Amino acid sequence: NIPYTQLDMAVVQNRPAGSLRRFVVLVVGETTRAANWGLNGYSRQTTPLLAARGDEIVNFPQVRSCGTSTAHSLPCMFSTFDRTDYDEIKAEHQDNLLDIVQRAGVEVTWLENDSGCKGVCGKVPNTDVTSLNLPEYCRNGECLDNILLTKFDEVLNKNDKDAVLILHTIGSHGPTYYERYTEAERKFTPTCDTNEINKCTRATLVNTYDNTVLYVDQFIDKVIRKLENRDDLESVVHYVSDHGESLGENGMYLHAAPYAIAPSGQTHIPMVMWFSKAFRQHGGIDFQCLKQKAAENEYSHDHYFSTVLGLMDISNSQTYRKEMDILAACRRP
Ligand SMILES: [Zn+2]
Ligand SMILES: [Zn+2]
Ligand SMILES: [Zn+2]
Repeated sequence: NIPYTQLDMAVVQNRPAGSLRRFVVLVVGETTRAANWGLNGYSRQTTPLLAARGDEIVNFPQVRSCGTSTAHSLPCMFSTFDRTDYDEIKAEHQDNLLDIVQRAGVEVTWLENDSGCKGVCGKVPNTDVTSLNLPEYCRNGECLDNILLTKFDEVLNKNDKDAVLILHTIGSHGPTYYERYTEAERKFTPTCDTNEINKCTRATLVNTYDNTVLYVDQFIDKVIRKLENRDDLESVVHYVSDHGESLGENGMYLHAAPYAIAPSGQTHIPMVMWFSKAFRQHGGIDFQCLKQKAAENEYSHDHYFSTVLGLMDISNSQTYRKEMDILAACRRP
């Protein structure tokens, strides 16, 4: 019974003349938390493939989520609203980040493997891959995230337009944490190989969760592998989780704790970025500047909206905020 507000009706892309195609992948993580992320100095190396890439990967050790649950964080991070002003009803009744990006002429595709896109993806091309139920990847109606990679090349090769591809993963979601990885990532043992996580010790729970992080690491790595040798493409891979998780600290499990009293495990989330050779050469970013800002500054889901607009060279936007675009402070005139 309330009015919908279309936003940013003037947007266009303003790519430099003669530009290469720009292809951006937004990996939307799930449940993975900052405190168990190798690149953040966690005592275990849960991110070996990203770590081995050294400064090719920009890591952000101080990032906070908008919510402690998926249905809160996803619409909030894709909305113009910052956490402190976010309102579910207001956000549902206006254009979101992807509606605006698509209007600007960018090819947006959403690939879903996490039980639903929470109303964010309906107006752009979207496919839920979980129903494929491939025996290689899937059991009990959930699938290992690598299933998303089976549909990646089709999006990459669809046409020559600049693109934003969202890969919405199941990541570290519990209580079936054991389903989130394979034998190749089962490095921390013993494990809790049941949904009844109360029947496991919290040490074995942490082990199992850390193995899920190894799978996140290899997933991001495989996405980078699809793009890093495409010298004719300016590609960016951005990863951020939706929220963290509690692993029995003070008797707290799972997530969705009320934001104000939520433990740091649920609000402090990992975020990384990777940039292709052509992007680094032509994209205008000062990478030493960026490395320093990533290390020193606190960021949040609030930065997501304008960072993504900035990655597509979207001009004539009223919703864009240069101060909330992570890269703008390091972007050359
Ligand atoms: Zn309504
Ligand atoms: Zn959940
Ligand atoms: Zn979630």
